[PDB]
Amino acid sequence: DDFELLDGPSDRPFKQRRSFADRCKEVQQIRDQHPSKIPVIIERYKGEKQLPVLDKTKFLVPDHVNMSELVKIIRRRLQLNPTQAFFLLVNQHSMVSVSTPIADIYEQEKDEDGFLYMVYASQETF
Repeated sequence: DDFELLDGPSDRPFKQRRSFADRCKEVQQIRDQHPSKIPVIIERYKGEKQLPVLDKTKFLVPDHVNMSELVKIIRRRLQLNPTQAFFLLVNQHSMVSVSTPIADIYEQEKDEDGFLYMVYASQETF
Protein backbone atom coordinates (compact mmCIF):
# COMPACT_ATOMS: atom_id res chain seq x y z
CA ASP A 1 0.00 0.00 0.00
CA ASP A 2 1.25 3.48 -0.94
CA PHE A 3 1.10 6.52 1.35
CA GLU A 4 -2.08 8.60 1.17
CA LEU A 5 -1.11 12.26 0.83
CA LEU A 6 -3.33 14.62 2.80
CA ASP A 7 -3.90 18.29 1.94
CA GLY A 8 -3.63 21.20 4.37
CA PRO A 9 -5.19 24.71 4.16
CA SER A 10 -2.32 26.07 2.00
CA ASP A 11 -3.20 23.33 -0.49
CA ARG A 12 -6.41 25.36 -0.90
CA PRO A 13 -6.43 28.75 -2.65
CA PHE A 14 -7.26 31.74 -0.41
CA LYS A 15 -10.40 32.33 -2.53
CA GLN A 16 -11.75 28.96 -1.32
CA ARG A 17 -10.73 29.47 2.32
CA ARG A 18 -12.58 32.78 2.77
CA SER A 19 -15.87 33.58 1.07
CA PHE A 20 -16.12 36.24 -1.62
CA ALA A 21 -18.26 38.34 0.75
CA ASP A 22 -15.69 38.15 3.56
CA ARG A 23 -12.79 38.91 1.25
CA CYS A 24 -14.55 42.04 -0.02
CA LYS A 25 -15.17 43.12 3.57
CA GLU A 26 -11.54 42.60 4.53
CA VAL A 27 -10.27 44.65 1.58
CA GLN A 28 -12.60 47.55 2.20
CA GLN A 29 -11.60 47.71 5.90
CA ILE A 30 -7.87 47.72 5.16
CA ARG A 31 -8.12 50.21 2.27
CA ASP A 32 -10.00 52.62 4.56
CA GLN A 33 -7.31 52.23 7.23
CA HIS A 34 -4.32 52.39 4.86
CA PRO A 35 -5.35 54.21 1.65
CA SER A 36 -1.74 54.34 0.40
CA LYS A 37 -1.15 50.58 0.65
CA ILE A 38 -2.08 47.68 -1.65
CA PRO A 39 -3.63 44.47 -0.26
CA VAL A 40 -1.94 41.45 -1.84
CA ILE A 41 -2.54 37.68 -1.69
CA ILE A 42 0.62 35.69 -2.40
CA GLU A 43 0.44 31.89 -2.79
CA ARG A 44 2.50 29.04 -4.19
CA TYR A 45 1.34 27.92 -7.64
CA LYS A 46 -0.86 24.83 -7.40
CA GLY A 47 1.49 22.81 -9.59
CA GLU A 48 4.67 23.95 -7.83
CA LYS A 49 6.25 21.32 -5.60
CA GLN A 50 9.86 22.43 -5.08
CA LEU A 51 9.60 25.92 -3.64
CA PRO A 52 8.41 26.11 -0.02
CA VAL A 53 5.03 27.29 1.25
CA LEU A 54 5.01 30.91 2.39
CA ASP A 55 4.32 31.51 6.10
CA LYS A 56 1.61 34.13 5.50
CA THR A 57 -0.86 34.78 2.66
CA LYS A 58 -2.13 38.37 3.10
CA PHE A 59 0.29 41.27 2.73
CA LEU A 60 0.14 45.07 2.64
CA VAL A 61 2.49 46.84 0.22
CA PRO A 62 3.16 50.61 0.13
CA ASP A 63 1.83 51.72 -3.26
CA HIS A 64 5.09 53.27 -4.56
CA VAL A 65 6.95 49.94 -4.37
CA ASN A 66 8.13 48.67 -7.80
CA MET A 67 7.04 45.17 -8.80
CA SER A 68 10.61 43.93 -9.21
CA GLU A 69 11.27 45.12 -5.67
CA LEU A 70 8.29 43.19 -4.28
CA VAL A 71 9.60 40.10 -6.04
CA LYS A 72 12.92 40.34 -4.14
CA ILE A 73 11.13 40.84 -0.80
CA ILE A 74 9.22 37.61 -1.28
CA ARG A 75 12.26 35.77 -2.55
CA ARG A 76 14.09 36.69 0.71
CA ARG A 77 11.09 35.81 2.86
CA LEU A 78 11.20 32.26 1.42
CA GLN A 79 14.95 32.23 2.16
CA LEU A 80 15.87 30.93 -1.28
CA ASN A 81 19.42 30.19 -2.31
CA PRO A 82 20.91 32.16 -5.25
CA THR A 83 20.57 29.23 -7.69
CA GLN A 84 16.86 28.57 -7.05
CA ALA A 85 14.56 29.68 -9.88
CA PHE A 86 11.76 31.98 -8.70
CA PHE A 87 9.01 33.77 -10.61
CA LEU A 88 6.24 35.83 -9.01
CA LEU A 89 3.32 36.13 -11.43
CA VAL A 90 0.35 38.47 -11.77
CA ASN A 91 -2.26 37.28 -14.30
CA GLN A 92 0.40 34.76 -15.42
CA HIS A 93 2.98 37.46 -16.28
CA SER A 94 6.35 37.56 -14.53
CA MET A 95 6.91 40.59 -12.31
CA VAL A 96 10.58 39.71 -11.75
CA SER A 97 11.96 42.63 -13.79
CA VAL A 98 8.85 44.83 -13.99
CA SER A 99 9.68 48.36 -12.81
CA THR A 100 6.03 49.51 -12.65
CA PRO A 101 4.75 50.90 -9.29
CA ILE A 102 2.39 48.43 -7.59
CA ALA A 103 -0.26 51.19 -7.39
CA ASP A 104 -0.58 51.04 -11.18
CA ILE A 105 -0.57 47.24 -11.35
CA TYR A 106 -3.33 47.25 -8.70
CA GLU A 107 -5.49 49.52 -10.90
CA GLN A 108 -4.99 47.24 -13.88
CA GLU A 109 -4.99 43.78 -12.34
CA LYS A 110 -6.91 43.69 -9.05
CA ASP A 111 -9.52 41.03 -8.54
CA GLU A 112 -13.24 41.73 -8.17
CA ASP A 113 -12.84 41.39 -4.40
CA GLY A 114 -10.22 44.14 -4.38
CA PHE A 115 -7.17 42.00 -3.57
CA LEU A 116 -4.24 41.78 -5.97
CA TYR A 117 -3.49 38.05 -6.41
CA MET A 118 -0.01 36.72 -7.11
CA VAL A 119 1.31 33.21 -7.57
CA TYR A 120 4.92 31.94 -7.40
CA ALA A 121 6.57 29.04 -9.26
CA SER A 122 9.88 27.82 -10.66
CA GLN A 123 9.06 29.11 -14.19
CA GLU A 124 6.87 31.71 -15.90
CA THR A 125 6.21 29.31 -18.76
CA PHE A 126 7.44 25.70 -18.94
